[PDB]
Amino acid sequence: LQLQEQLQAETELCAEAEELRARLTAKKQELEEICHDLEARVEEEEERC
Amino acid sequence: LQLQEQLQAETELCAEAEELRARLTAKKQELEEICHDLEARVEEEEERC
Repeated sequence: LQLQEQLQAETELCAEAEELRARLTAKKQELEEICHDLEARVEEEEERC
Repeated sequence: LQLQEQLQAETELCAEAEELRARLTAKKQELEEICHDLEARVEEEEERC
């Protein structure tokens, strides 16, 4: 019962970490999309310049 | 005994997820630093305009 109770809290960490890790991928991709989108602005700004 | 081996695996499995999730912050920071640094480049480019 103690191992099951501790495993429940530990299992929730994996489910939470996995669900949170996937969320960080979107956040990283969102920030990565900003630099990628900003890269076009530099080229667009340089092209406009 | 199976729970002990499984509990240790969960702590190690969740550790990789937590480490991988925490590693995303460093990886996201790398891309986040690009967009942040690109802001100065986009701003310096717009400033040149």
